Amino acid sequence: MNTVPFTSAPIEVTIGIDQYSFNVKENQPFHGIKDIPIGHVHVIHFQHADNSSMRYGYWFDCRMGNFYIQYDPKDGLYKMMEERDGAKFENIVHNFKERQMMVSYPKIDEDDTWYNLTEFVQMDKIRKIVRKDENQFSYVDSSMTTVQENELSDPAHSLNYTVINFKSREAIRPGHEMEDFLDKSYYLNTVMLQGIFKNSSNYFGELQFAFLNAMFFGNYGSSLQWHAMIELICSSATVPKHMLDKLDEILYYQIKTLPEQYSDILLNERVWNICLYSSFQKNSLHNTEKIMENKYPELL
Amino acid sequence: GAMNSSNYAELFNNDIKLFVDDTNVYRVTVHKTFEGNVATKAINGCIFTLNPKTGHLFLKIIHTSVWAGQKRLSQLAKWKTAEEVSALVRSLPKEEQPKQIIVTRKAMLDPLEVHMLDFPNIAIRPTELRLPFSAAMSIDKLSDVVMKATEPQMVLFNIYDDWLDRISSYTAFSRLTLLLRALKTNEESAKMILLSDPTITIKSYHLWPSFTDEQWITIESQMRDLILTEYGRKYNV
Ligand SMILES: CCOC(=O)c1csc(NC2CC2)n1
Repeated sequence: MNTVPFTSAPIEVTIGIDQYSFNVKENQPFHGIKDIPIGHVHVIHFQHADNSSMRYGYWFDCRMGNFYIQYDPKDGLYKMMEERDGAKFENIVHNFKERQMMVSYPKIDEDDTWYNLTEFVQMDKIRKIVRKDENQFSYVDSSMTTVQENELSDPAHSLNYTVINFKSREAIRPGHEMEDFLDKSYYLNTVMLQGIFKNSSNYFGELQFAFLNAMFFGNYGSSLQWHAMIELICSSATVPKHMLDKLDEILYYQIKTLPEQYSDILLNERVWNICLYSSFQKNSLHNTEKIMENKYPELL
Repeated sequence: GAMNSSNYAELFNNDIKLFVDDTNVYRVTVHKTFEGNVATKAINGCIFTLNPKTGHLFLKIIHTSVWAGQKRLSQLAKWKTAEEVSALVRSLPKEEQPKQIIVTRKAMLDPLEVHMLDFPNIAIRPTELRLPFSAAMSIDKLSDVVMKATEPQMVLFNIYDDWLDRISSYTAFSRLTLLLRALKTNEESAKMILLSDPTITIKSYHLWPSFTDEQWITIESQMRDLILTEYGRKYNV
């Protein structure tokens, strides 16, 4: 169980850690988060009390180093940093636990929610989508745009998701125009799975990361990517049976986690109605269709 | 974007454009089977691809053999339309290729866009105009060449005959659309108007009769009367 200490909390902020959150008052004696489960990526995220604009945060994996948060009064945000001096870090942390100044990652033992949302998410892949190679952790905020959004402007601050475009030469074989547009299996299995992602695990990892970015930071460009990756599978007549079963589980837990008041903006009506009721895979997503129908029947 | 009454003179500027109408591509007769069920029999169709500035009509005849053994023919017809339009553009010299293609039905947008991916600088546009190009098969010579075809074939016409010698392309298109609107609203009466006088003939190399300027005003007036009327006989006004 690892720890992300905070130097201090000089500004009032709501702090998130994965799907949990808590309020820290201005100058409250808060010194970080302990008992973070090893073996998963994590995200620590913030919404300042004064300015609800710019939600931002950090993806990290405690196995990759000792990380801490420090408020920067010049740039005006809580910054993640790496502490290279291992003994300095352990000593700092032990002092803060002894004075009980840390919140405990509050995982219920029955609860697999976080695993189910990050099953295929790896730090190494996050770092290729979010390019900042000098750091082991990845910053994301609400405003960051994706590579594809920039094709339709600062490249250093972009989300380099895999570009998916259904009316593109990559997507459409010469001479198979109707075939490839109405049944995207070629684009899914050959172009994307075999060619670009290499396996379905990496595909699902990017899909899960896009969803999480979209939910936690309100990244519109991540939502775009999440829905595009769902739609590419549902619009394929030929999908490996194991991918379909796994997709149903992935989406089920994503829909389970979306709090009732945020789905009106997140759920793209067209994609979901097409996927659940018109597409080749309309009958292959039983768990996802049952939760969608009981939790969000208006959208449909 | 979409073509409408606000930007109607754009049709007659000097950027090459084509209208594509697919409403006569997949044509069927519906009939009863010996068992009392219903079946369709396809008949020959055509893509109506028209330069509105010059009158040049690229009439791609769709022979019924193109449907043999195929499923979902109404869907296929839109993609067949897009395949043939794309093939036509690729066959034209670069300086003859259109800068825009306007489809008369919005369901042609995605099929054409996909087939034209190699031509990213050709704009594919819908229109809000309810153009009467479906009536093209009421033009006897066009109907004749379509029904007689025994194989796929492209036939080139000028749908304005020699009008551009005397009138502008805006006026020629307006006359064309009035004639076609009349033929669509009441084909028999429209055709009666066009041919009542046996001394006005259709030249062998023309589609419409050889009307003088004055006779065209009478004719156009009779077509507007017909269209007006039918709109009464239809809505009782
Ligand atoms: C857990 C709370 O959910 C949100 O905060 C939320 C979900 S999608 C979103 N915003 C989309 C970019 C448009 N904001």
